[PDB]
This record gives sequence, structure tokens and C-alpha cells, in this order.
Amino acid sequence: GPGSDLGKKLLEAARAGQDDEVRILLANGADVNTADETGFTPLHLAAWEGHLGIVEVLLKNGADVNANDERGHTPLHLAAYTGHLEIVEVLLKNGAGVNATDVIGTAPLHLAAMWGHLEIVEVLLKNGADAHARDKFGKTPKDLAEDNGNEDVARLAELAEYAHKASGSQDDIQKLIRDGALPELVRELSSPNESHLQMALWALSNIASGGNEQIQAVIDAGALPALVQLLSSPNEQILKEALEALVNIASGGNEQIQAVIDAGALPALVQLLSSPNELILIRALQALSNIASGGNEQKQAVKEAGALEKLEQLQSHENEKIQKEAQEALEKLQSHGGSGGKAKYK
Repeated sequence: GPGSDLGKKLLEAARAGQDDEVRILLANGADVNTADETGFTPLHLAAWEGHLGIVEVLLKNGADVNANDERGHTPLHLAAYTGHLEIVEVLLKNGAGVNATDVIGTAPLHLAAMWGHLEIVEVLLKNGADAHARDKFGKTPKDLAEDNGNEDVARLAELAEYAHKASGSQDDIQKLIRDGALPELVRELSSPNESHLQMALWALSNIASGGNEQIQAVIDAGALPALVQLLSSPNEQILKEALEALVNIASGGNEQIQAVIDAGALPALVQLLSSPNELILIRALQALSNIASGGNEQKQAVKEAGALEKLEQLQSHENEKIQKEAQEALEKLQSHGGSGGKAKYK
């Protein structure tokens, strides 16, 4: 009874995937945010049915990306459930709320995880989804993935939970270590899945940023050989994250610095000073500078690795941050100019 036939026709064209009809109806003033008695909008229908072009046209015409239906689902919930990755990406690019919850506390990540849509899980996490969100019954995305036998999703969610805790308080980090997360994180430093590597590297690097006792736990779990071997990765994001973890470990005591050297870091760090990626270059430089802040045995190892000549070359680098870091590292190694301080990635 309520509602116009023009709005009804737009809903039906969106559901049916009739792209030109959607265009024509919108051109004739059909309300892009038409909602039936259940709060279902054209954008909900297009997301559920997987019509990417229509999703894009509706958003271009002002569709409410965060419209809720009568059970609290948004279009992002529906695209995540039905497995439409590009639609998920388009919705998020247009402002979809990644942590929207329905009337029982279910978020889009719950639905993607429960139905095994791994890439969607990755995209939701990258856009800030709460990995440990609990619905009204206490279930997390990991719980639902486990209950549905999606172990790949469950493992990523577990690593994302660890990474969240590792960015938290000192008590959070201490509980992570107590509960035995470090061996799992280190094991994942050999994973062929880049998403696992990234989560594990973030968690371990963040743990190593919170004091020498926390650095020692990371060392004792065996992280150093894996971190060093990841410096041959072809993926620049992995290189950056592995280097940040090594920077943090090398901010510790001289015996911890020596552990970095003994794990083989120096040849890779010196070579990485040649990277055209200046974020990679400066992190390798900061790792070497932290190592040079150790004792004379550590300083001498850096010199024997050939770092002096490369550091001198960097004094003419166009990047002035690199120039300054290089000068400070050289002064640390040669002329007791060790006020360069310890680099740290918090």
C-alpha cells in the first residue's frame, strides 16, 4: 500500500540486474534510497545478487552506503555473506562502515569468515574490521570460521587477534607471551601466505618494541633466523615489516644486538642500503645504526660487513632523512657521535 510504483520498479530493476532500467528510472526521479516495508534498498538488493555495475551506479546517484534494513544489515553485510569481493571493495571505498553490527551483534567479518570468503576477510581486516568482535552470544569471526570448517580463515583471524593484542598494553603483551602465542607467530614467519607473514611480522615487531625483556622473549622463541631470511622477500611490504622488527630487536642490549648479528643480518642489511625504495633503505640503515650503538664488538662487525663505504655514499643521497641517518651512523661507528639514539617502531 505505502510506497510508489516508481520506487518498486527501481527495487526490481536493481534485484534483476537490469542496468539500463536502473539508469532510466533514476533519470526519471526514482528515489535511490527507496526502501520497502523491511528497509531493504536497491543497494541491498544489488549487493545480495552480485550486480557490481548497479552497485556503482546507485552509489554515484547518492545511495546511502550504510542503510540498515529491519534486522540491522547493511549492504556490506550482504556482500560479505554472498562473497562478492569487488562489491565489498566498492562499498568500503564509498564509506561503508566496516564495523556495522546487526540486531544480534553480527558484523560483516562474522559473515565472510563463517562462509569462507578469505579474500573478503583480508579486505575487511585491512579496512579496520575488529577481528575479535563478539556477537550477542559471544561468537567471534574465528569461532564461526572454526564451526564451519574454514581453517584458513580461522588461522588468519587468530593471527589478527594476536596482532591486535600485540599493539595493546603491557599487560596485553605479557598475556600473549604467557599464553604461548610467540611460537605460533614464529612458525608463521615461514608461511607461504603473505597475509599470515604480515600479521605475524606486525605482532612480533610490536612485541619487540616494548622493552628488553619482551625482546628477549621474541629472541628465545626463535624469531631472528626467520626475520633475517625474510630479507630476501620479493614483496616490499614484507621487507619493510621484517626490517621494523629487526630495528626493534637491535634497540636492546649488546647481547641482543649480537644475536641479530649472529643470525646473519649484516649481509642483508648492507645490501638493502642499495634499495631504490627509500622506506626500505632507511629501515635497513636504522637497523645498522642501532647495531652500531652496541659495543666495540658490534661496531667492528658492522665495519667488517662493508657498511662504512655504503654509508659514506649515502651522504649524497637525495633523501635528506637518509643523509642524516647515514651521517649519524657513521659518527656512531667512527667519532663517538652516538647521540643518534635508538630507532624504534612502536
